[PDB]
Amino acid sequence: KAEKFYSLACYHAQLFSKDPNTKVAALVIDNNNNIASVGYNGLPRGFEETSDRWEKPMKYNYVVHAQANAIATAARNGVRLDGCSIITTLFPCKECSKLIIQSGIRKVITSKPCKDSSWLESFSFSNEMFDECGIEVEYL
Amino acid sequence: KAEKFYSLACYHAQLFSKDPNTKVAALVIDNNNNIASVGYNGLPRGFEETSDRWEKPMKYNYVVHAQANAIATAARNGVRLDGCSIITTLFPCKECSKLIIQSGIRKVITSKPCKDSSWLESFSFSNEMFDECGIEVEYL
Amino acid sequence: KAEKFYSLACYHAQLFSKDPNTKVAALVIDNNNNIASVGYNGLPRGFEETSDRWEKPMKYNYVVHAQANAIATAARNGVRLDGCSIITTLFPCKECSKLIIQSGIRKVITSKPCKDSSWLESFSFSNEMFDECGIEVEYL
Amino acid sequence: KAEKFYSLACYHAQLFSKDPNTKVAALVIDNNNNIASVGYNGLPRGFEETSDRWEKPMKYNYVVHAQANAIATAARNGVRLDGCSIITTLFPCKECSKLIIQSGIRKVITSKPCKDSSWLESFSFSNEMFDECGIEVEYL
Amino acid sequence: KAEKFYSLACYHAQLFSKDPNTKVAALVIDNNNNIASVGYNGLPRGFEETSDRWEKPMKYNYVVHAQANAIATAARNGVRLDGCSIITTLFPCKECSKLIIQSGIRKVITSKPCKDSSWLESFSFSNEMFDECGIEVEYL
Amino acid sequence: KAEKFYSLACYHAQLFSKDPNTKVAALVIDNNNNIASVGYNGLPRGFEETSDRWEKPMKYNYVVHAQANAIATAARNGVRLDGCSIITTLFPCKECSKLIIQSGIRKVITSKPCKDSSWLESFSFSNEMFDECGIEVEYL
Ligand SMILES: Cc1cn([C@H]2C[C@H](O)[C@@H](COP(=O)(O)OP(=O)(O)OP(=O)(O)O)O2)c(=O)[nH]c1=O
Ligand SMILES: Cc1cn([C@H]2C[C@H](O)[C@@H](COP(=O)(O)OP(=O)(O)OP(=O)(O)O)O2)c(=O)[nH]c1=O
Ligand SMILES: Cc1cn([C@H]2C[C@H](O)[C@@H](COP(=O)(O)OP(=O)(O)OP(=O)(O)O)O2)c(=O)[nH]c1=O
Ligand SMILES: Cc1cn([C@H]2C[C@H](O)[C@@H](COP(=O)(O)OP(=O)(O)OP(=O)(O)O)O2)c(=O)[nH]c1=O
Ligand SMILES: Cc1cn([C@H]2C[C@H](O)[C@@H](COP(=O)(O)OP(=O)(O)OP(=O)(O)O)O2)c(=O)[nH]c1=O
Ligand SMILES: Cc1cn([C@H]2C[C@H](O)[C@@H](COP(=O)(O)OP(=O)(O)OP(=O)(O)O)O2)c(=O)[nH]c1=O
Ligand SMILES: Cc1cn([C@H]2C[C@H](O)[C@@H](COP(=O)(O)O)O2)c(=O)[nH]c1=O
Ligand SMILES: Cc1cn([C@H]2C[C@H](O)[C@@H](COP(=O)(O)O)O2)c(=O)[nH]c1=O
Ligand SMILES: Cc1cn([C@H]2C[C@H](O)[C@@H](COP(=O)(O)O)O2)c(=O)[nH]c1=O
Ligand SMILES: Cc1cn([C@H]2C[C@H](O)[C@@H](COP(=O)(O)O)O2)c(=O)[nH]c1=O
Ligand SMILES: Cc1cn([C@H]2C[C@H](O)[C@@H](COP(=O)(O)O)O2)c(=O)[nH]c1=O
Ligand SMILES: Cc1cn([C@H]2C[C@H](O)[C@@H](COP(=O)(O)O)O2)c(=O)[nH]c1=O
Ligand SMILES: [Mg+2]
Ligand SMILES: [Mg+2]
Ligand SMILES: [Mg+2]
Ligand SMILES: [Mg+2]
Ligand SMILES: [Mg+2]
Ligand SMILES: [Mg+2]
Ligand SMILES: [Zn+2]
Ligand SMILES: [Zn+2]
Ligand SMILES: [Zn+2]
Ligand SMILES: [Zn+2]
Ligand SMILES: [Zn+2]
Ligand SMILES: [Zn+2]
Repeated sequence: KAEKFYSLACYHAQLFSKDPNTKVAALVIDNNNNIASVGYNGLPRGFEETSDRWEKPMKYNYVVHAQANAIATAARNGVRLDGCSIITTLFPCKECSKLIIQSGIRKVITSKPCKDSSWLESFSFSNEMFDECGIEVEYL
Repeated sequence: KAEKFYSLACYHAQLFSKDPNTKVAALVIDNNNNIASVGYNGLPRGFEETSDRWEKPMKYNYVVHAQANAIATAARNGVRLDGCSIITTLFPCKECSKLIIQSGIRKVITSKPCKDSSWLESFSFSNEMFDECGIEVEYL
Repeated sequence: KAEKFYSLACYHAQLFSKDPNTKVAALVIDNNNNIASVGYNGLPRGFEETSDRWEKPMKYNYVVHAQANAIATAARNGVRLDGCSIITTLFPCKECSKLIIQSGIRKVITSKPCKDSSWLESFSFSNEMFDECGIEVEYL
Repeated sequence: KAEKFYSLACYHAQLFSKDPNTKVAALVIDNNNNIASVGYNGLPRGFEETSDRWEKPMKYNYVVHAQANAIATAARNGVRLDGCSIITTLFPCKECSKLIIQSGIRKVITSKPCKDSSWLESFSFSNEMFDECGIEVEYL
Repeated sequence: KAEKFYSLACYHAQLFSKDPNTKVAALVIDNNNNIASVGYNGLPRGFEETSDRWEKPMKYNYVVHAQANAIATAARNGVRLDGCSIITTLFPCKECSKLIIQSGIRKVITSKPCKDSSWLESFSFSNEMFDECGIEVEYL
Repeated sequence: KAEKFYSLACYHAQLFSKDPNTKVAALVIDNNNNIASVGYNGLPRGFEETSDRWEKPMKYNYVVHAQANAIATAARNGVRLDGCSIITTLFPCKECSKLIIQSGIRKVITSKPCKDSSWLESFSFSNEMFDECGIEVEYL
């Protein structure tokens, strides 16, 4: 079932993300296997999504990461994430890892990141916080 | 009443924030003047808060901004932030401004930032997004 | 966006439904485009899903329709469906149409059923109730 | 207390059900003895309740069973039924038994059905599913 | 329908209230005619209900009014009473009228009190607050 | 942390209570240290707060105690108080103690009342109910 939700997350990113280079999605799943929240990378709701705003490097001033978006969207909708799992198409960055912990998510399910030395430091900080704060990491 | 909640936010930061240099808090207030969520700057819940982890520059690897924390805490608790106002002791950074929009908060109430040219760019991006996405900014 | 959610519904049915002949799913979507509930056709939760129980005609004694399941699952989870839309891979039967009305769903989005005279009566009753009770039907 | 709620269910059916032959009601009660949801047999909300539509056999095209209605009404209102008990004036049919399981109700309290051979098969299927899926049946 | 709910309230009081002299109940009904909360007069939950504690005048040290109980029970269960109506077997006392206003209830439905000069002052204060604060009073 | 919330309660009363003699506030805090509800002593919402209505003895006809207000406000907002703690600037009166029990609050945190023989009876009844019903009292 974890793999089926991961497959759905991949499809979500392909269908909904407007990023022209890299589409990312995350599903927050509760203990009854209900989809509590969905995030995908994008610009803020209602912000005019011009071609110029989605080019690099300009898009980084406006874009929201998928996992951050899943959490912020749950706050908007008033959906409780404490105890849930997050199934994401990309292992979280350092800042999203903090928000994952703060939202009460207890488990991250994703694929193993490709070896990239520029991300080793960030990856190490995320896993240090996850290990200490009780967040399980499961790689498909 | 906005000023009374801002006063309470200042007291919240002084009482609860462990940052040795700068304490920050934010109250998310609904349309019935109920406190929907509180954030303050800090390390993730349960992360060992050693002296070394709170020193600069190391603390930036672990710290969560107050306004981000208010939103992530609402997602943990399942509290609906759509339509609420956020009363904060510090005008939000560019990334927290994105999360504020995504959480459905409609209004930011704070004090006017001091002139700081290193923050002009960030301040301009936050206000560009707020203006376009319908977030009112009110300075006390 | 309606077509993207319909595509996801089709994928949901293919991934999760255990019916060996016909897989059905339905997504209940709220006015902020959040997935409030998912249903797919299946046997009751925890009921032993033997090969014999999934054969015809025996499976009809135990199977739950996808749209009924979406509504019953929302009641289990305490998710409010009033005002939502249901995007389904199959136009609802007469009994599911009643439950759709009772759950407060205001709109059915699906594909146009193929001409089948054995279902004309049922289809006519569903649309009579939908028309009178204020449920919009939209065909992709 | 179970008998007092059953008495109230009987009164609910007599007061609210428009069926001219048989009035049915069900109360879904949580573990704090709060009434989470009420169902009674009837036509869909807002459907014109003409004399012709309530005659037999025409009414079966439009009527909703009380226990199904209790569950669909909870989905409309966003009331969590997981772990609740359902106190009903009539033992559930095969289809309502499926929905009871799917809604997370853990216990059915009613009176013992009168001997009726035409319902033996249905009664046997309901109890087979209840026994296997963990639903307790208590007869007053 | 208001009269049918009032009839149910009377039955609730007769079935559940342990007061040996006067049994009182109140139903808080939302705009979809769902029973949001029930109160009846009684001693606090789990307090040993001895014969001595239910005698007069001792019982007044421990008893909770039905309408107060309906509101406190909703707070325990987390049920939103804003905009609801309260259907009560007895017109509220001065203190319960305050709590009714504070809970967001917008309408009181009951029977007309019998002429009792010892209650004229209290009745006048309740209606002064109701009139000014926007609470409609409807007598059956 | 209990003392920090008590300090905030004192500030809440000073900022928001309009009583010219004695300002009272109470914070209901959940097990994640989120502020579930706030009460302070005052007149009903929207009632014209004239100088005459706030004088003694007239104000007692209209005023609501802080702890009662915290509970009634939670019912208005639909916030679950079961299992929470109430941190109050004043030990509850006999009637508020009943409502505290009925709302599911499990713990009262306040300062020790000053010796006042006119309140001994009331204080004794509150503590008798708290002891029997499982409410812990903690004095700072
Ligand atoms: C609906 C939805 C949006 N989001 C995020 C993605 C984007 O950053 C932002 C808005 O999504 P968009 O798909 O951009 O939607 P929009 O409301 O901006 O409308 P439009 O199609 O006209 O652009 O919110 C989620 O993370 N989860 C959701 O379920
Ligand atoms: C309780 C609470 C915490 N937070 C944030 C602040 C911190 O970053 C984090 C945890 O707060 P801390 O005060 O650090 O609490 P803790 O659970 O880590 O316990 P301890 O006192 O032993 O350290 O969550 C909020 O933003 N709002 C809240 O209401
Ligand atoms: C999780 C889930 C289940 N259902 C329905 C489908 C089935 O009829 C029933 C249970 O789904 P199943 O996929 O059968 O899951 P299960 O809990 O029975 O476990 P197992 O995999 O061991 O069989 O609930 C939904 O409609 N929506 C949902 O989101
Ligand atoms: C209010 C309510 C309705 N129902 C069901 C019964 C019916 O099938 C349907 C609507 O109930 P009805 O009593 O028919 O109410 P209505 O909204 O159709 O209005 P009218 O009196 O003009 O007919 O919903 C419940 O199961 N539980 C409830 O609490
Ligand atoms: C269940 C319930 C209780 N109450 C009130 C009535 C009483 O004052 C108090 C508890 O109700 P009681 O009927 O006394 O129940 P209890 O939990 O004390 O158990 P026992 O039967 O052993 O005495 O809560 C409501 O107002 N509404 C409700 O829905
Ligand atoms: C907002 C709020 C009010 N209350 C109580 C205090 C008062 O008795 C009542 C209303 O509070 P007031 O501060 O009087 O507010 P109001 O809505 O009457 O507006 P105004 O300032 O014009 O008078 O509700 C709480 O207990 N908690 C809360 O969080
Ligand atoms: C690194 C990272 C990027 N993203 C988003 C930001 C951008 O929209 C996109 C990456 O764009 P890029 O591949 O052109 O650099 O993916 C996430 O959602 N999460 C992450 O962890
Ligand atoms: C800039 C900024 C900092 N903070 C936090 C991060 C740090 O804990 C602290 C600033 O530390 P510093 O003053 O030593 O740089 O304030 C916020 O919460 N929000 C903000 O917008
Ligand atoms: C007709 C219908 C069937 N179904 C389910 C029941 C069965 O599991 C399956 C149909 O099986 P069949 O194609 O072998 O008859 O689809 C629905 O979920 N909704 C419907 O409206
Ligand atoms: C068999 C059954 C019927 N009903 C309803 C449907 C009809 O409105 C009524 C039975 O009508 P009848 O007695 O004329 O056949 O009771 C239920 O609510 N639940 C059941 O389990
Ligand atoms: C006056 C009043 C009494 N009651 C309760 C308190 C007692 O249990 C009972 C009255 O008892 P009595 O008739 O012996 O005086 O009714 C309410 O619930 N609401 C009210 O408004
Ligand atoms: C005794 C008591 C008073 N109060 C309020 C009622 C009045 O507004 C105020 C007391 O006014 P006083 O000090 O002039 O008598 O405090 C509470 O909120 N809780 C209590 O337990
Ligand atoms: Mg957009
Ligand atoms: Mg900490
Ligand atoms: Mg199964
Ligand atoms: Mg009707
Ligand atoms: Mg009792
Ligand atoms: Mg006022
Ligand atoms: Zn990230
Ligand atoms: Zn920030
Ligand atoms: Zn169907
Ligand atoms: Zn049935
Ligand atoms: Zn009263
Ligand atoms: Zn009091």
